[PDB]
Amino acid sequence: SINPWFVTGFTDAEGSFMIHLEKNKDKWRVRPTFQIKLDIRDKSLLEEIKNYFNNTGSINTSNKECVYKVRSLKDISIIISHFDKYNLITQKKADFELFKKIINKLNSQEHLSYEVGATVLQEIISIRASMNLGLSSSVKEDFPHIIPSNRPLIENMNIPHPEWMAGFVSGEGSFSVYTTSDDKYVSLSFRVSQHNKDKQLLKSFVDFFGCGGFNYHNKGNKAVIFVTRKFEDINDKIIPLFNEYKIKGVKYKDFKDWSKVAKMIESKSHLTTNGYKEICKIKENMNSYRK
DNA sequence: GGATGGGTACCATATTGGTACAAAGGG
DNA sequence: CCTTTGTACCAATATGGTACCCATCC
Ligand SMILES: [Ca+2]
Ligand SMILES: [Ca+2]
Repeated sequence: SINPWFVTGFTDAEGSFMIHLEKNKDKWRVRPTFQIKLDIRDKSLLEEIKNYFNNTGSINTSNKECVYKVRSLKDISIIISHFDKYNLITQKKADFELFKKIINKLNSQEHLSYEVGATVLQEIISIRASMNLGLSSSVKEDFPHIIPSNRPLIENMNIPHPEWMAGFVSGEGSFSVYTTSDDKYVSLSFRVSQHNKDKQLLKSFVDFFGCGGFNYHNKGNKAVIFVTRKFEDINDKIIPLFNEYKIKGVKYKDFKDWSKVAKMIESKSHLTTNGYKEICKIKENMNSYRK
């Protein structure tokens, strides 16, 4: 069964803690939701997660994407137990803390709809304001004088367990095989990207794997990547590491194919014509080219 | 009446992930 | 000379997010 730190690592990568407000004829409803949305080829892994959470919530599917949503207050309590015991470490931790606060207010009040004059409602709107994309312009018109709450700082966070990294990479990792345009040479890369708001966390990856380096992703500097390329490191640190703490979902297959190329390179087979042919074949069917 | 659940449409960008080469750097 | 590595480039979409509407429950 799926390890709990894997579930957390995967949520730091792809999950969401949201509170939304809707008007319902002179009353506002507070709608909490926890959400994971993936491309449809990973429905299977969503099923394993939903399962981990006592089959709370529901999956929905639309030809290209699939979505796990947990929206009822009963169901949400068990989600919150998990993340209290196995804490997030990305900036997503802060949206989770704010989320948790609102949930507690709703439980204290035993209900989800409020008349504009409610004090609890204003406290909630104040907190909602510092979450995710903040207030809508519609709500902003109806509550002009609300001061957003303090967004908690998330600093100096350590990777709590290797299984977190397996979850996280199952979410944001990428395994590549580079061929030269001249078609002579082959190399590998393992990359993880993130928004610049988590540059600190990503720089500590160099320490975790004990190799690789850290770059900006584009001229904007609004995103950064962790990268390993050096083949000694890939073959001695990165691959053994993930043979033990296994990645999951379709990305597992890309990791298997990547591993296969890596063995051919170990044995020098990448400098043979057939070896290069086999590697090109493997490459043409991995990642976004996968059947 | 009113409240909640849940399916599904819709929005925006942080990833998703492909390419490329010059400068190491070895024997 | 020859092959690996660090770094760069960047288009677009798989993600992270939000809204609306109604059937059914109290
Ligand atoms: Ca993410
Ligand atoms: Ca992903």
